[PDB]
Amino acid sequence: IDAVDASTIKRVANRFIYDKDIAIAAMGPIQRLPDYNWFRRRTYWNRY
Amino acid sequence: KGFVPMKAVTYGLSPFQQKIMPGLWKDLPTKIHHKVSENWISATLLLGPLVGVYSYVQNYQEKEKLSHRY
Repeated sequence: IDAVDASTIKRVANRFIYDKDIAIAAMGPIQRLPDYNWFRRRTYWNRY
Repeated sequence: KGFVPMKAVTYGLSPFQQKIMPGLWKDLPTKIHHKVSENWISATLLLGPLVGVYSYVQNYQEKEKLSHRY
């Protein structure tokens, strides 16, 4: 556990999170929840 | 202003799981026959009075040109 430092976090985050596909399931009054292209685009930051 | 209460179920895939381009040249003989057997009275109403008027003018001007010649 303590062999996981700040550099280990970024390397596993780039393997699993950064610019990857997602899966969504929603239920209820969900007409104001954003759509799939809104969510897929925000898996990366076009600013850094 | 913009609210209609609703009830439905939608499913959707990801963009990077499908074939983007090949659905254009798919059945172009079938696509062409659908457009011209359903829009052939709207082109007989657009080109019809123009082909028939151009035929009248070219016939009128070819009979007052041969009546002025000596």
